[PDB]
Amino acid sequence: MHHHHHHEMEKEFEQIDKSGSWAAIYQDIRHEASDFPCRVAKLPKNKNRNRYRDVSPFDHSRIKLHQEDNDYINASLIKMEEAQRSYILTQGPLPNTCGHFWEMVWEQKSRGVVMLNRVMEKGSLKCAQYWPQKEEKEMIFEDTNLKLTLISEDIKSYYTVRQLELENLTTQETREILHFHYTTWPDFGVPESPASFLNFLFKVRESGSLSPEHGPVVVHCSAGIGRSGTFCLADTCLLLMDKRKDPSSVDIKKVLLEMRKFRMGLIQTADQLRFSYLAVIEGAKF
Ligand SMILES: NC(=O)[C@H](Cc1ccc(C(F)(F)P(=O)(O)O)cc1)NC(=O)[C@H](Cc1ccccc1)NC(=O)Cc1ccc(C(F)(F)P(=O)(O)O)cc1
Ligand SMILES: CCCCCCCCO[C@@H]1O[C@H](CO)[C@@H](O)[C@H](O)[C@H]1O
Repeated sequence: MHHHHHHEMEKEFEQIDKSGSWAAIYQDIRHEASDFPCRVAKLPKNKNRNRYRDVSPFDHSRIKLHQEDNDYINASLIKMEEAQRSYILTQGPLPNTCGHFWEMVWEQKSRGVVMLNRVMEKGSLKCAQYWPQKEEKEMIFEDTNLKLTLISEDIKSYYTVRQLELENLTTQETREILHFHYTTWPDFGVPESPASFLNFLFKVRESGSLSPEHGPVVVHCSAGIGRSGTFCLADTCLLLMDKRKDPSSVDIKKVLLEMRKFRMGLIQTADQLRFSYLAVIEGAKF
């Protein structure tokens, strides 16, 4: 990546931005997004496992819990072949799906969990607090046989990082889970700034939670599509820029449409699409 690559990327962003063209681009993405069946998500027995009736994982890419009773969880596997990275996008856990959430984390061998929403948004519970606090550092999950302990918690201006210890009560095997909570990303909004977003992303990256040596990172917001989608699109585009011989050949719309083959509605506003682009060209500098 030489200076001309940067120049063209920054110029392109500037042309789109000054002409206010993000709305048209975002509309084409929404209009062209693929649709697949979500039959399992729609079964009556799974009604209490979905936070929103309009947000469901497609059957072909949903994550299946390894349990036999009911393997359904509103979570999707996003597999980006070229970028060589897999992400699990899921909704903010409901009070009755916190066990399933950690069951999934355990089964997929994830090392990190990325949270981009807040527990209460617009006055209601958008995500159950599925992790422990200082007063009660240990949680035991109902019918999933897992125990979770808060090892450390570092609260910063725009995000918080926690080291958690996840144990399978049956086997006594324990694993370290790193929790990355971006705490200032409003629903249907954008991060505090490209810089704080990038510092966050790089912290996740530096931890090793996104490496193929570990299972897919679990990413979630409230519905698991707008913010989670923006987060993943930026990471994937930067990966493609670092891999391709010509980093300026990355087609943001095509990449997002590809990601949308795995989960509906990734990136919920034209401003989030704009932010992803901005995050990518600013991050390309590093
Ligand atoms: N669209 C939205 O904003 C969110 C999803 C979302 C929330 C947050 C985000 C996000 F971008 F912020 P994130 O970054 O967290 O992905 C994306 C999507 N969806 C909703 O608000 C919808 C009603 C609705 C349906 C269609 C259109 C508008 C409203 N509400 C529900 O689905 C909740 C809901 C209400 C009622 C019922 C029911 F009548 F069937 P029941 O008989 O079981 O009482 C089931 C589910
Ligand atoms: C998500 C990151 C996407 C980066 C896309 C970079 C696309 C660069 O594309 C180039 O931009 C130049 C400046 O306008 C144009 O003059 C060139 O014709 C165009 O090919």
